[PDB]
Amino acid sequence: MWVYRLKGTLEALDPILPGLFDGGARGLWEREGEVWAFFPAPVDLPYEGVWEEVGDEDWLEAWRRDLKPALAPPFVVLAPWHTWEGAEIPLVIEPGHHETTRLALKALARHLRPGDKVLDLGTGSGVLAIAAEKLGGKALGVDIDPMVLPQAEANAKRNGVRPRFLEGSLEAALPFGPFDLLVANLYAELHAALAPRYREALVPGGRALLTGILKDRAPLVREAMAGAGFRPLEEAAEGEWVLLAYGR
Repeated sequence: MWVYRLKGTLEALDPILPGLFDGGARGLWEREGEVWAFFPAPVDLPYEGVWEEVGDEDWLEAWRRDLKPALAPPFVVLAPWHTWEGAEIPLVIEPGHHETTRLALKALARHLRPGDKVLDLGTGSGVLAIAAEKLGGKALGVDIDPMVLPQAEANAKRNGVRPRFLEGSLEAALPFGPFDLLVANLYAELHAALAPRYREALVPGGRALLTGILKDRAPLVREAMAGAGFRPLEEAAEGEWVLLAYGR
């Protein structure tokens, strides 16, 4: 579809709106002092607006404009352009809406202590490693996908903290270990396979917070972790997603 952009408020352009509709406009939006009228294709209009085809990028920007702060106690996840007046700890992330990210942040605050060394396995946006530093931890975030690291570093800088970010997996992290706590938002089957190595990555008495786990697959993880010698410490879920916390 195409957009016909006109300068002015809906209130100001009220007189020509019927014209846009008769002209075939299917949508109208007031966007920062402009009125955007949406059509299947450009048509001849005397209002002196400007035509432009709508693309995926336009959709992205619109969606982004509609985003609002997302609570995830004790934190609040904010877009870089968001302002926040509350008491919760700000986590500014470039567009935290996932159930698993919420479960992990909440569990992190409980199991993490100031001065703990943290491994955030599959760091992605880097949100968990960042929150770890905000809580007073010293974190290393790793991901097998290099593409995400630049954005992770950018997010970190925006939050005024600096965790270490690195390409790779668990093996790539060991040199910087052992760690006091490992947080991993992956999936049931992967956690199960890594159970033995999670134990090796943590100091005695260390913690493992696992999420990205679907309820009907929870048993797989309880079984692999017990088998690896971990004791269960906490369970929480949101929707069909669960987080399992263990002690080593």
